[PDB]
Amino acid sequence: NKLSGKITVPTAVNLSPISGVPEEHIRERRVRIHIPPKNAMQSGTDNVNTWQIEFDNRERWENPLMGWASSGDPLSNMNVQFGSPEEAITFCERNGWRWYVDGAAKPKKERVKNYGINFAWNKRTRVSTK
Amino acid sequence: PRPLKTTNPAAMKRGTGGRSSFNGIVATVFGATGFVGRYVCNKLGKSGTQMILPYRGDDSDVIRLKVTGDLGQVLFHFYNLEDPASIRDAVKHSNVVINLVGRDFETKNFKFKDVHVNGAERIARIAREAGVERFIHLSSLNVEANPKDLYVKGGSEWLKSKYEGELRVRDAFPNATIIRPADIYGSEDRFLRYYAHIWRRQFRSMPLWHKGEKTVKQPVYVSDVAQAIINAAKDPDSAGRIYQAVGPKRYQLSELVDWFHRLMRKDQKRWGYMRYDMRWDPTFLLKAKLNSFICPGTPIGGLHPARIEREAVTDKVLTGVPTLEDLGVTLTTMEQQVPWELRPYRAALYYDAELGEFETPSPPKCIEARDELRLFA
Amino acid sequence: RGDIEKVTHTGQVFDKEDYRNARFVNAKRYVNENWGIKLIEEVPPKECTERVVFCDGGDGPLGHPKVYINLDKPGNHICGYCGLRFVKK
Amino acid sequence: QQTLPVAEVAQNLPKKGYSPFGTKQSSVAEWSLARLDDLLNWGRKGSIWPLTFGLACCAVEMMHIAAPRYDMDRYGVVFRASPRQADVIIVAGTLTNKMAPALRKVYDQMPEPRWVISMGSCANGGGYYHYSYSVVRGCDRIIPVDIYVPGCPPTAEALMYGVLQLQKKVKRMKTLQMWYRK
Amino acid sequence: AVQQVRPILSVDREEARKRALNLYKAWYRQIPYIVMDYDIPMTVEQCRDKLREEFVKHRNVTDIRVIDMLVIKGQMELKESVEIWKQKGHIMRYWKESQDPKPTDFLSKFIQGV
Amino acid sequence: LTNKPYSFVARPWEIRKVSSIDVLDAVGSNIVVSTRTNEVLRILPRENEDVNEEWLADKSRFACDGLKRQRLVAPMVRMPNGELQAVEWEGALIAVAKAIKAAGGQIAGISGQLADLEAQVALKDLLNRLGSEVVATEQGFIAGGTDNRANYLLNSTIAGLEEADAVLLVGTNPRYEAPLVNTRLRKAYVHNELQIASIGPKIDLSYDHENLGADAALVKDVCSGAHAFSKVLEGAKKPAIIIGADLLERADGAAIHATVAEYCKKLKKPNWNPFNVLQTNAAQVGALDVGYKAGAQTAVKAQPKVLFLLNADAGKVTREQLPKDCFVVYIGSHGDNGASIADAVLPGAAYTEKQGIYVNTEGRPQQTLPGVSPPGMAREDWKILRALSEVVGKPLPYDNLDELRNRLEDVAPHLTRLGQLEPAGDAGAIDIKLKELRDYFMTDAISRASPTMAKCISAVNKQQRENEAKQ
Ligand SMILES: NC(=O)C1=CN([C@@H]2O[C@H](COP(=O)(O)OP(=O)(O)OC[C@H]3O[C@@H](n4cnc5c(N)ncnc54)[C@H](OP(=O)(O)O)[C@@H]3O)[C@@H](O)[C@H]2O)C=CC1
Ligand code: SF4
Ligand SMILES: [Zn+2]
Repeated sequence: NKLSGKITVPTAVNLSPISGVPEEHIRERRVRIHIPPKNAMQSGTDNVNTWQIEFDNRERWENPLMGWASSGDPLSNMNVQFGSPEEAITFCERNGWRWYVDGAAKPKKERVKNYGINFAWNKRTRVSTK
Repeated sequence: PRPLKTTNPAAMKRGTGGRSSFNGIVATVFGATGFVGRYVCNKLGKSGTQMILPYRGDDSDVIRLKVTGDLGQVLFHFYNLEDPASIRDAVKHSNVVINLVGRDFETKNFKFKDVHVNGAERIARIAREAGVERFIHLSSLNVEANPKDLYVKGGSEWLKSKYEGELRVRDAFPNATIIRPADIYGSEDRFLRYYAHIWRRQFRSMPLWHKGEKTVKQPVYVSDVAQAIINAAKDPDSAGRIYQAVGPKRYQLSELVDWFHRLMRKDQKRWGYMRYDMRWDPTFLLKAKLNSFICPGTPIGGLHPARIEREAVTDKVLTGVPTLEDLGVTLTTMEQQVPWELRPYRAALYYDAELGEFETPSPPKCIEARDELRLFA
Repeated sequence: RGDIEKVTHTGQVFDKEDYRNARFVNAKRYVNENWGIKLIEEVPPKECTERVVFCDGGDGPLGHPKVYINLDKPGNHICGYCGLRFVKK
Repeated sequence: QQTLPVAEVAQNLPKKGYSPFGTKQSSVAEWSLARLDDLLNWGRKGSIWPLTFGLACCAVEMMHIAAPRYDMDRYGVVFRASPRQADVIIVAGTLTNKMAPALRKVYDQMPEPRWVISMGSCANGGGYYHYSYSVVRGCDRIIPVDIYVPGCPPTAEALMYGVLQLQKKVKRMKTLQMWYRK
Repeated sequence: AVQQVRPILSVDREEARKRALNLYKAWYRQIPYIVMDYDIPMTVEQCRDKLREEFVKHRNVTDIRVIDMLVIKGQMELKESVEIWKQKGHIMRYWKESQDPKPTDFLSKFIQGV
Repeated sequence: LTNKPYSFVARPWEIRKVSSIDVLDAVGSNIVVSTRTNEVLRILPRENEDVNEEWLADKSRFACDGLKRQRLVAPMVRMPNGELQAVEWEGALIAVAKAIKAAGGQIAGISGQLADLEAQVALKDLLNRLGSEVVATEQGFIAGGTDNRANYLLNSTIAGLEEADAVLLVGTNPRYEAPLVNTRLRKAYVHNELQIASIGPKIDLSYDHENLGADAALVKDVCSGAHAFSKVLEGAKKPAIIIGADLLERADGAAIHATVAEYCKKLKKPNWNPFNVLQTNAAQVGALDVGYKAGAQTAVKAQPKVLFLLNADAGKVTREQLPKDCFVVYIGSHGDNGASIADAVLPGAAYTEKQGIYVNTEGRPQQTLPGVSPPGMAREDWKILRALSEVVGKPLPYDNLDELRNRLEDVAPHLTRLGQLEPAGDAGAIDIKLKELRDYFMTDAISRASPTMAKCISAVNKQQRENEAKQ
């Protein structure tokens, strides 16, 4: 009548109180699950294969003394990675945050990208130069 | 529509509140190394405010205030009250000035006039020429245009000087805020240190005017006074308004001292507290006179006669004159603050008697309006 | 005092009514006396024959990485690193 | 920025006096109070007693100064263990949150005139651990620092140079001379 | 949406309350000692009042396991206050008296910045 | 090759990336705002090939400097002197609430073109409390046709434009009205033999296009199907007819639209709605989905005692053209000329600084994200209105962004399905601006604010002068 004291409990267990995050952040801040944007002037794409979560910008002023970028907001740099959005949503719930996914993109539609079209007799696609 | 003073976003309020958020307030706090300066400055630093902290003592006396603000939030400016040039320099860039200057006794370099009124007006004139938006002053609550002593003849000069300071400051500054407390109780305070210190006590018999049973006092806690100062400094719509700063519940000095001695464990069996009439005993005055005449610095325990007249004087509030509630300041009562406050001075745990199980000191009891009218008959 | 009046070569003077002036009531506002813009201006533009010259600015491994600068254009050509100036004519 | 005078300027100038106040006092009281301050400062300057707080890594230099290469008791400096008898506190190493109340308590249990030297970057501004969840960013946020000795750690020469700088500060302090004005 | 998983301490919600209320006993019984031992302003009634609110801090905890941990934290903090490992600063921490309650209504927020 | 403005300023490792959307053009291209320490250093395209295509026009790319000059950093109120001195938020809103209450319930609100949908909805709800429904938009539109969603959009699925086979641009120059759309057409012109006619004045589309004239009678004959290119349209399989919103607001153009919709009935091929409308402002479609009127003159004709202007810096309204007593309130970011004619001027945080919803031309709603702390006392637009309402004493219900985003959900569930595009099905001389680059660079307040664009205008003018004088 037991399996080392196993118990039946719901899978979705909110852990906000045990976590230790102040309720102020929990109640005033969202999360923006997404895929990190691809850098425009790069061509390797092995840093946008992961699903990433972060927290909305709060504020930044400048230190009166030295003109730095002062920021009294702790979860500003916070950044975590996941393998798939559903994993992240599962995590985000378990830590009792508010979030809203941001659909990355549909599968790339094949482009023919032929070489011969550069040189055609009738089609407009004849290259002007090489 | 309230106008603005500066349009430089660097010089403009920003941040989330705290030790870094600049509040758009630049203040000089004259007499920052005092009983109330510490409480003001710590509050101002908490806001994230720029301070100039003029000082005449050795900077080591003030170096502790550096802890009250983040980097560059606090500058120490050596000056002297007798050097108008220095004061001009200290206020040029300032946005606000607070005048916490003033002793309780008299000096050899300053008579109550020159330090308490003549200096104040000079500060205000210099401040006004510097074009400083907000000016604040403190004046005891008991202020009377025509002070009359109650027990010792030459002991009302403080009150006269206080009236003179108010009127001339208001003369040389159009709309300053003259807050008015009386007998501020706190840590390292004239009030409680006075009623605790030894010279104040006779053998075991505190002498009180009319046994301290013909006096009404309404002390207020220091931080609540400070918190009022900042809140009225942030607001400019308070400008040109006196404020009678008083606590929640008036009290009778006999109620207080008995409660004090209960808190201090001064009344169990042997320490044997008694209350005299100060008039009956002619020794207390001599203590004050000698103690004044001998001590070069502040007289021991603040025993100088002016303190004695102060305790004698009653606390006359008036309606219409605004108050702390108008300033939106909650007032911690004595019942919350004083026990911890005096905890250091508890003593007298004799071997001969019992301790510990003695009840918590039963609080004192306020005095109502009709009950006051009974007191004064 | 002139210390809090001078224009930093980066181009800053605290406005005449700006509270950040206050920090110098008791300390100097250091401003450097050598402005690189003036100095490099004084240095005359070296000239050569070859279409392409090379500068390291300093000397050996004590200067900036070796850089080749073409001079076929009519005008001057400023070394990217050191700001030395070349002219072929 | 200023710069030292040149050889001929030094030749014109006289002795720089000893008491930093100078010897321009007007009246008898002024001149007398000048000397008494000088004696007081001389006492507090010559004999100074660190508390040896020395939490970490910086502490090793705090020991090398006691070592016989840059001898510090040579200058009149001694490590009294008990804070009641220690006149100066060389806070050295990081100040973690567990330590913050301890440092505060030790500081104010020490009687004044008390001067603090913040040795090392870890104490000066939190040093290399500045963005840590457990460290007091600097030690200025717990206690009033008097002298900052930059370094990680400061070379022993740097530390005791700062000590001498504290001695100079102890030398020029004006307490009696300017009480007279107070 | 159920999972067949290990326990920690309490197997049923009632055992959880049994453990949770045991803690409430230790804390209620301790308060007077801390008022004596720790020289801080707080008085017994206020300490008791806070203890009530601080359990109310999380009333709508539901999972047996979560409530078990909350008790585990409490038993720890109890011992750290029972013995005097903590410091007057640490114990007062529950009041957060350094910062004034920040503005909450929209204008006070609006007029005081984000 | 590198940005002249963003030259030497910062390194990629230091900088921070914030996803966002371009707002200066109705394409609504996706942007990666490259912030470092409260400074928007530059702008980059974010690959969203459904819309953005990964390219990016020069205006969106370079005008970012405009967000650092001519900025409003302090509320201002016009004194008897009239100078609009700086004041604080307390007095400002209190003064505004004073005027609104005592003006006499004759109020209007004209939304600019950089106002996010939240600002529109906050503006409308407040004025419905006050009892004024006069809520116009600067860029006018069809009278009595603003109801079916497909009357003011690109129903042709901007991605699908590249699939277009015969495109008819009636006086609608994409090359300076929607460059990203333009290059999509060129991709068609290069890969699918796109038949591109024109029924407008002279323009150059970077590729051959058949110019059938300019007179607006041509569109009617074509819609009847009496011209050779009309036969081409008939024979095609993906015809597209693109009409520029300017023309739809020119005059008596509702008839032009009606005939155009009439012909599109026959042109419709399954899963493909030909009718196309290149919107220009990024807020117009936002206005339509909330239910504004169109035409700033409409609001003036209402004769309101007070006016509201969500960063409406077009010259279409002038106080001379307004009622003389009309009190004027401006709630925009950049202190442009339109802002110059207000008696109360509330600062606002620009688009990069505020989180808002913009419906692009085709119709998908997209969310900006805030990357930079706003300057001075600047706040969010939807926050300014909310504070003013509660100062007057008619509080709105939405104290948080989500409360407001649910109020939009009430108004349009389609409008909050972010990143998607609900279908709308059935749809219902000629002289135009922006026919040269010189016209293009100076369009909006941010554009004029930017220094680089001003340099660009001068440089092009000088090269033209070289052509005259170097000759
Ligand atoms: N219980 C009270 O004290 C009451 C307070 N007030 C008023 O509030 C103010 C603060 O009270 P409190 O702090 O307790 O009084 P303090 O005796 O503690 O005065 C504090 C400050 O006043 C400075 N001071 C005195 N004389 C001079 C002077 N010639 N030049 C420069 N500074 C001088 C002192 O400077 P330094 O220490 O460096 O010499 C000190 O820093 C006082 O002005 C008082 O009039 C009113 C009602 C009662
Ligand atoms: S400052 Fe340097 S030497 Fe000192 S404790 Fe830190 S790491 Fe060690
Ligand atoms: Zn070189």
